[PDB]
Amino acid sequence: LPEDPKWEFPRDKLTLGKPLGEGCFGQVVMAEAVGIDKDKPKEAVTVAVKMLKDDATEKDLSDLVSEMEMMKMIGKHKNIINLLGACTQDGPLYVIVEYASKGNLREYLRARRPEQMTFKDLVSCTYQLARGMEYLASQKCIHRDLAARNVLVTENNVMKIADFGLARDINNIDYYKKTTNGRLPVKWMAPEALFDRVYTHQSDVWSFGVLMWEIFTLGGSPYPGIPVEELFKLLKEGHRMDKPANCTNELYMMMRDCWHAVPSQRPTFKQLVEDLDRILTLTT
Ligand SMILES: C=CC(=O)Nc1ccc(-c2c(-c3ccc(OC)cc3)c3c(N)ncnc3n2C)cc1
Ligand SMILES: N[C@@H](CCC(=O)N[C@@H](CS)C(=O)NCC(=O)O)C(=O)O
Repeated sequence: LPEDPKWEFPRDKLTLGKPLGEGCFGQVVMAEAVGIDKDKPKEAVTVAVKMLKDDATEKDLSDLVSEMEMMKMIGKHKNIINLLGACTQDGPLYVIVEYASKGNLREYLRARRPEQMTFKDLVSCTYQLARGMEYLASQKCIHRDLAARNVLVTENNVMKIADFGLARDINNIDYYKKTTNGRLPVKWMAPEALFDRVYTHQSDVWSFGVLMWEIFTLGGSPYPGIPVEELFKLLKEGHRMDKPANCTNELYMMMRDCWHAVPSQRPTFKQLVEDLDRILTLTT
């Protein structure tokens, strides 16, 4: 692993704590980092640390390195989980990231189902994530794994995109290759990502529409009752999810535009941000 002093953090100033989540690419633990904020070199900050599991594979390590590099290239934004540092030399690979105390968005929403959530809160949540994707797209980055489970909520109820393990630069896609997009969850995936084996920002817009549906169902599971094996046939025939109850007609029409069959006819993240900003302002 090449040295990157800009992002390197000393191992002796990092103390691992309770585990936060345990998936399949790795594990995440809460930790205390002393001096991670360079202006406060003696203060210990609570952070999250992603590392490999004991049964990790070679691909797991390459995915973790790719995720680290992508978060280095992306840059800083209010609605993106902030990379804080990395332990990469002489020991296990640790990726140190900002700690979001309220967990992922799906559980956050499902827990606040009848501090209950209002319509304004859901619109504000959607606007924040639209902004986050607009910034990502401006950096020529495609997320490819947009979903409520991959959004984190901070103590101040700020929404952060996270889990960049599948994210790629817009030009770093093997177009029309049979293996391309094979590790994307099918119920959040744009049809062309599987029918044509391409991925653009308009594919992310589709996923964002699915994310919107998750948000206004307060954490519902997309395409309820429809197994993955039958979904894509129905999508080819024009099936789309019905309007959630807590949604306005205008927001559902926005979801359906995100789900246009023709990618170029879907809205861009900039248009989504403008429309959501108008809607959120009117709600005041
Ligand atoms: C199965 C695939 C998979 O990775 N799942 C998964 C997704 C998220 C989390 C996760 C994080 C988190 C997210 C991205 C990171 O990037 C290096 C680091 C930590 C986090 C956090 N920073 N603060 C509070 N809670 C958090 N959680 C729960 C754990 C497992
Ligand atoms: N691409 C090389 C290096 C990437 C890497 O870090 N691989 C891990 C597998 S867990 C390793 O220990 N490789 C042995 C080495 O560093 O030469 C490889 O996979 O062998």
